[PDB]
Amino acid sequence: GFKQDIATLRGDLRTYAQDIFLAFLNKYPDEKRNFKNYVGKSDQELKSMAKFGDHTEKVFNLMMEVADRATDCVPLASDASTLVQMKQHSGLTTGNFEKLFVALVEYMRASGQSFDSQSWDRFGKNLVSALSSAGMK
Ligand code: FDE
Ligand SMILES: O=[N+]([O-])c1ccc(O)cc1
Repeated sequence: GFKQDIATLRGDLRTYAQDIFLAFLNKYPDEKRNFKNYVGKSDQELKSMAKFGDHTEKVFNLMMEVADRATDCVPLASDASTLVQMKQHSGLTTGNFEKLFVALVEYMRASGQSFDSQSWDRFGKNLVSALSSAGMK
């Protein structure tokens, strides 16, 4: 289930973080707008960019803690509050989270592994909704 999925992603987090984030950028190429230095690079080059590898693991480090503190795929309102505030997110929509979660779900569904894809769908939908209540456009 969802709890074992957090343990699975954490056991190889930098490769899952990178492969899921690349799935996202490849599904939603216009999403590179928010990351201008990622444009004009393949997946093998992005992996070679220090901040790509660092930022994508740190995103995933956070997402996995929020997942871990969730109950029944419902994040802590305190965790949506932290996210909306961030600093980087000054410019960021719930749309961009929904997109990342559509990418994450398809990646899970397409893998040979027993990921609880429906739970991740639920989680993203619920994180979006909590970000929308904590004051994200
Ligand atoms: C679209 C999108 C989505 C997202 C999501 C997310 C989640 C879930 C979580 C997160 C977190 C974060 N962010 Fe985040 N995000 C985004 C975006 C971004 C950007 C653009 C930035 C800046 C950096 C770079 O990469 O360049 C960030 C960013 C970020 C960070 C750090 C890095 C810096 O800036 O310094 C962190 C930790 N973000 N995030
Ligand atoms: O997954 N994410 O939201 C990310 C991943 C990498 C990055 O540089 C910024 C945001």
